Amino acid sequence: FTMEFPFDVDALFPERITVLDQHLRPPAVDLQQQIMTIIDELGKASAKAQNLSAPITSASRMQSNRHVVYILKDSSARPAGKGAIIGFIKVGYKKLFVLDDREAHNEVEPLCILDFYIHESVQRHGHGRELFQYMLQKERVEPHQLAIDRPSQKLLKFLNKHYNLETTVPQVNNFVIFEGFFAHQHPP
Amino acid sequence: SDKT
Ligand SMILES: *SCCNC(=O)CCNC(=O)[C@H](O)C(C)(C)COP(=O)(O)OP(=O)(O)OC[C@H]1O[C@@H](n2cnc3c(N)ncnc32)[C@H](O)[C@@H]1OP(=O)(O)O
Repeated sequence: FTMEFPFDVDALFPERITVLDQHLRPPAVDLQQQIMTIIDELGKASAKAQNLSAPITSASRMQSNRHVVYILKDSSARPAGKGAIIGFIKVGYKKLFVLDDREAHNEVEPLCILDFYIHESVQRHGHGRELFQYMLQKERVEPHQLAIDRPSQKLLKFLNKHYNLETTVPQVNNFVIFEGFFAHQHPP
Repeated sequence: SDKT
């Protein structure tokens, strides 16, 4: 994944952030396969960045799940003149059982952050925050209401910096939640 | 979790 593709990304994705679900509908010569290729490459790049041995995001996985992907295109002009993709965030609701600090197991169904990647060359340029903000607005969720699948330390630093999030009770299910998640807690 |  280099950000660029052998087709015109700006024609494919007219909006700065494009939101796609299991149907992978092109915004309105196979445009859908262009989208599938972008997702495949993004997923492989994210996996490599997180030291995973295989992708957790792919076109086929999008088609077989109830996840939603937000894709950020590059709003600058590129020399090759066919646009570029910066990165993505993938979310989905999941049923979980989580332990609080009062010994209770709580059945919950929060929005979860499932994958999140910005191309290495343009990390720390604010793109991650932009994408995260757009997702929060569209999903109508606040950051402390989220669960995250096995977050990287980079993401924990990001969330503390931008949203003052602090992790709360550790779980046995590979998800992380933050202070404010439970009804008796208060967000930052 | 898909990461496990
Ligand atoms: S759970 C999977 C999360 N994905 C990854 O870990 C994949 C690799 N990283 C990325 O794709 C991006 O770096 C993520 C984590 C998605 C964040 O996006 P951006 O890099 O675009 O973030 P912003 O520029 O909006 O915010 C910058 C702040 O984010 C934290 N951070 C970014 N990169 C790092 C690294 N390498 N190490 C520690 N923290 C990092 C920091 O809080 C950074 O703020 P600083 O003041 O620069 O430290």
